[PDB]
Amino acid sequence: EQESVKEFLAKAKEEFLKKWESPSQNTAQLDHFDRIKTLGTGSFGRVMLVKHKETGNHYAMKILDKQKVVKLKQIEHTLNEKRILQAVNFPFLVKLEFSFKDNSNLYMVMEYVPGGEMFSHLRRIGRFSEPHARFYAAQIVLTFEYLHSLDLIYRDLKPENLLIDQQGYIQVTDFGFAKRVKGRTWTLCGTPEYLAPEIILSKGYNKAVDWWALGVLIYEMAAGYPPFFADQPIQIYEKIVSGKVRFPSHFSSDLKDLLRNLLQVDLTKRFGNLKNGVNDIKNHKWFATTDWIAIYQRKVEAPFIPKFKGPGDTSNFDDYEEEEIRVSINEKCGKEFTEF
Ligand SMILES: CCNC(=O)NC[C@H]1COCc2nc3cc(F)ccc3n21
Repeated sequence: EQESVKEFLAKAKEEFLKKWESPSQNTAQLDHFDRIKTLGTGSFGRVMLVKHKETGNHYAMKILDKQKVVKLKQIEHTLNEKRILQAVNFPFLVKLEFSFKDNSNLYMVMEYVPGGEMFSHLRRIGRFSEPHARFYAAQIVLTFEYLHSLDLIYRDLKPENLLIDQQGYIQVTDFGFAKRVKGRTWTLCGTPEYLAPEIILSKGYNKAVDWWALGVLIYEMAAGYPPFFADQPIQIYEKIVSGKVRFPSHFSSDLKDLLRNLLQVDLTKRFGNLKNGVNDIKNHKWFATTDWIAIYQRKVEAPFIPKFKGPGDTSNFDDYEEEEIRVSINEKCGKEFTEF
């Protein structure tokens, strides 16, 4: 990195630490918003499109049921997610605008990104050209350079978590597994196709798992399917730990070389985790045409501009059963979520 990048990252870490040490809390409430539509769902939570009543602005509100968070043993992960999101700031990360809790739920009110998930766009077109995959990959490389310099591991890279904005740039969402780690960590988390071998083998692992996941993402963007695909998790895990991969013949030689270095089973040999860190990736011949500054400054014309009618359009997200959001008259799990 040149000194200007070093100085940028030093400032970025100072600004992160100030918010990390003194987190914002309780900056909105539920009856300040109208409920519009469910944008996505899960085991302990739900993401809703909402409209702020006074300003008219739209947001994506993630709602977690405290009792379900406790039962699924996600308390620490949920506290990590909110504490990290209120402290980070980067062009390719979805912004947290407000957060609050009530007797029943935890709420994170995020910017709403109307272009949909990368996953939908990838599945609909089949695969991305190498330049198109490279444009998105470059944004992930910069985002992981930022997060890793703050000692954060992201741990949930997959196409569903990359939203496409109006300008065709990626914004990364879902910090549910992100953690501040200055050395190793041990939790089994992540989607099967994206897990590094050291996670599957129950080892203490580090930020190298995010570089592995980038290799899986680039492969899947350029092929249309992930490199260790199989019908059941145990078979996926066997392929991941094997040390072999098959590349489509249409992949360029430079793409294959980059992917063999990201998908290196030995974490001590994996690109992103060597002495030169991220620069082995940024200087790789597959990225030779990438202007890293221009990508950061959002000056590159994107390959694809999502079609949508306005900031309240939900057409790029799919339809889910609409369930209500209840708030008990009795406080649940107050102690567990005191810091939220
Ligand atoms: C039928 C439409 N109902 C609302 O607009 N209700 C507004 C408030 C209070 O009532 C329960 C409730 N659940 C919500 C979920 C949201 F995502 C946003 C606001 C929500 N509210």
